[PDB]
Amino acid sequence: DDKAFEENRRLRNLGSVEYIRRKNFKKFQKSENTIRILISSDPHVGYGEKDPVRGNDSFVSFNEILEIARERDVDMILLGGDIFHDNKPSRKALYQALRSLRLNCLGDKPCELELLSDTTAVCNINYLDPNINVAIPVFSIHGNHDDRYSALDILQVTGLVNYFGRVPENNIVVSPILLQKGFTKLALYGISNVRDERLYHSFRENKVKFLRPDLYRDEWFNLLTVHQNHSAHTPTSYLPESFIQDFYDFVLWGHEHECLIDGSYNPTQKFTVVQPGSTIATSLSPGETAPKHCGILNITGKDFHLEKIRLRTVRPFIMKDIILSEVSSIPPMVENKKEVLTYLISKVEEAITEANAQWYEAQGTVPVVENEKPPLPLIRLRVDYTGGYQTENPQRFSNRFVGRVANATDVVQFYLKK
Amino acid sequence: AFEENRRLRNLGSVEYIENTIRILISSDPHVGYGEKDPVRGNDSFVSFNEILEIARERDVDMILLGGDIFHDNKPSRKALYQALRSLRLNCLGDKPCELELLSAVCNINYLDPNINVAIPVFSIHGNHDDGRYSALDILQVTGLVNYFGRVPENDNIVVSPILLQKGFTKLALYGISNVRDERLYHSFRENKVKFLRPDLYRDEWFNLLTVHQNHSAHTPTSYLPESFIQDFYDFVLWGHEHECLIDGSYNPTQKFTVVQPGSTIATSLSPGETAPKHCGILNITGKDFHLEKIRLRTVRPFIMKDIILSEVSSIPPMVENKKEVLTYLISKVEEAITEANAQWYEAQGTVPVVENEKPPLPLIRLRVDYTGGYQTENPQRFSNRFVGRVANATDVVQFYLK
Ligand SMILES: [Mn+2]
Ligand SMILES: [Mn+2]
Ligand SMILES: [Mn+2]
Ligand SMILES: [Mn+2]
Repeated sequence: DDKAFEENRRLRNLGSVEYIRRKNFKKFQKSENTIRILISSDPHVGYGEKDPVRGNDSFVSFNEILEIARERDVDMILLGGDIFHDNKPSRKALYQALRSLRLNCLGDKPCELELLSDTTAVCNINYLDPNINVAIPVFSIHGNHDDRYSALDILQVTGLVNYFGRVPENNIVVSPILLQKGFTKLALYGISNVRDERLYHSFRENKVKFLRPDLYRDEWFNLLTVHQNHSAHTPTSYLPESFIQDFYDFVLWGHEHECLIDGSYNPTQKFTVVQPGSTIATSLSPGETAPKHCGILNITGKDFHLEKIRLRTVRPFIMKDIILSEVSSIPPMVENKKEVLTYLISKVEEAITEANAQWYEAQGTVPVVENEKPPLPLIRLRVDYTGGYQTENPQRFSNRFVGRVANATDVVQFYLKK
Repeated sequence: AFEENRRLRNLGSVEYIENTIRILISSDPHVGYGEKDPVRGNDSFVSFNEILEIARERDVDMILLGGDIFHDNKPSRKALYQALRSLRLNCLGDKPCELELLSAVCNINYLDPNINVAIPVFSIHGNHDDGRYSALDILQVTGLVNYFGRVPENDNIVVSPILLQKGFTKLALYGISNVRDERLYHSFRENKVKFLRPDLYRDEWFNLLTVHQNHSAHTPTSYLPESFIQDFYDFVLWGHEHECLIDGSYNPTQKFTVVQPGSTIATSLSPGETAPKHCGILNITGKDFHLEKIRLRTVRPFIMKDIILSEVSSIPPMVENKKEVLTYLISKVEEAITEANAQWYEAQGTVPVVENEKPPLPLIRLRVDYTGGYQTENPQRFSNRFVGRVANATDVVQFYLK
């Protein structure tokens, strides 16, 4: 294992790259060279649907992303998959998504993107359908949660989403969607989610083929969208950044929920990797705590600039790691229950006023009577009680904050280090 | 107390508040039904597509449906996909809708400046469609179907029309989506239904009511008596009932035509399902109306035959005759098939030759009176005999005693 990860770091450019042969480009009847793309991932529409506090988060936040896209006048929308939480989404979940897509993505706004090529008699690229007035085309790969008929196909068949980066085998051919706006040229690629190991082994077997545009060969901005583990504990259960062909200029990394919207430059492959994160916390994990963002990717020539946008509808999430053997006045190895609880309770209150502060920061507002109050926050304390410390039933502890936290059932987790 | 129903009349309350409209009518497509069936798995998608295809081909103004659009409350992803696909390929386009409305995501679809609706669909929900999101809501939100005639409470129903005009003719379209029959019945008995009629041109309106209810029952509270329906109606589209009675009937006391077009697919091996399926085109021109019946071509034929063994002359009675009844019944199944196949070629308007499409496996059912001395097989054993030849694996035969 330890050395298998080094085999991975050294190996690069796997599989094969081969080559292949205001303005309105939409066909609806009833600057100029900078492609504007809103990037997001993992909305998990439907997630927490049945929860009396959290039930509408997924729908409101998915709607936000499309709202921002329309408010900020972008040319298109690119998503890293996992649109829906459930493989067969509830009627409500499907409805809300379709509602948000219909109200935010259709209108008279000219689509300025010329489809040079995408490489059934349903119109495939939606804004090219003369019967549908598409303002802002949505493109998305499928995630592991979107796994014959996915709900993605349903979004596609209604004409509101462009499901792309289809993967039926595991010989994988990755051909681009070609878009021109002024002199700027976007070559767009996607690999929808494949079992991480099946994908790792396909690269090792050089069974991933990339098709590149022969025309304007060096003029294309190359964007790859993926839905894969970016790290793992097994060395074959994720996708090594170095495997990805270095002709790519930009990589949108879905599947990972943590918001690392700033991007990392891969100095070897010389491309930037953006992991925008989910639009909702799907577990009380450390990775979900980082404030959720979407982005606007502006592409001009083969240069790009990234604007991060703090999501305003996400429930604040604050998680604290506490090692009780690093806290006095907690006298260990004695009946210290009242002392442990007091500390932990004070930490919850602390986290809470942190969450409210974080929320108001996202809104650009202040706690005053004429402004909207923050929603109940998610709060989790992870507590290592090694060294001689008394605990409390976690639900009993959680009930000390009813009406004060969104998760009034598991605010606290007690564990021992291993 | 049935007699009481025939006596009662005009229940609930009425409150006031080219030149021919062409409507394709149908009902109970049950998209999704028999999905998992290796023979019949595609029937419901193919036939539901037929309905819209015809509409498009025959260039109607609109489509009207009487519920049970989907067989399952939560349709499979396949079912919803095919409905949406058919709806989008068949109802969208450059043809203007010449229907002026006189009544955002819950508005009339062809009015939406972002979707070009060539042929608008209107539909109520049936009991197979009925939480508070229905699959009808999904079709509505995509802008592909106009869900109407919603029933928010069963104990106080306000029925309001959609108002449409083409040239000089005015259509008042009413729907009552499915309610448990007993609930609906009572609501009529307590005057808990309220019918809203337009103040202006109150009598220029061709009044059309769409329903999804039992048209007959075994108890007198589990169906919707024709009499209760306000006599200001000129036409009633009768959904829910699967049997094709496309020619309709005239209620002389209420003065309205009832049309029960039937389902577009057979969901039981009931006698009612055997009648050949049609859709229709209602040609409204001012006050009168011309209904054109249209034979469906994608529906699997279904032939049912009733047999009394004691009346079968080639079988000897009160004897070990098992060999002789099977031979007869097997010839009866063979005879039904040939009737099925001819029925299918009639629909296509073709003959059986090698250049032409040949018929699908038909549904075949024999109900067999074996009273007197006669010898049966296990029904299942009998139906296994016809794997290559009939579409139904089960219930090919039913023996009963008089
Ligand atoms: Mn995810
Ligand atoms: Mn995932
Ligand atoms: Mn039905
Ligand atoms: Mn029904």
